Amino acid sequence: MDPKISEMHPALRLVDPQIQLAVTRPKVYPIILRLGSPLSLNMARKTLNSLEDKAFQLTPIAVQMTKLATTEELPDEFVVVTVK
Amino acid sequence: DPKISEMHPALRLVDPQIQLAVTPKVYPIILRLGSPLSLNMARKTLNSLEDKAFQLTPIAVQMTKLATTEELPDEFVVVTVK
Repeated sequence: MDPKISEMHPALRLVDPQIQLAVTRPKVYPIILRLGSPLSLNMARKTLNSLEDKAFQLTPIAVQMTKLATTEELPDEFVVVTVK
Repeated sequence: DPKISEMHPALRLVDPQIQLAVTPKVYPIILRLGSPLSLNMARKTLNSLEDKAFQLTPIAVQMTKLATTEELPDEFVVVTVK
């Protein structure tokens, strides 16, 4: 039990709404992280569709995150991903 | 370098019922878990003047360790946990 949402342990962060979780049920949810550890995101694509010479390219994506000031900033529905 | 089947953390494909929406392109997720991750759906079930309550419901999502690169989709995101 933490004194406020901007100061939780581990930190609570909203992920930039440019990245959300899609669930087929497809509905899109904001992601709240509980950051028990860092994580990273890479976009990947198979560039050659070829059994004998298969190639993938990856690009790291910087994930902007927001600290919340009050529980008014928590949406009505969202997912929580708890790391570590 | 090792085959898909030799890497730690293992590459896990997440149930494609759960994908990452990026801006609305949606992407299958590959997880590499140095540490455990959990996923909960949250719903505010109460908002009075006094207090808020959120119901959290675990999603135990199906994952598969990949053994061949052929199991990899044409496009996907990789989420690596430290």
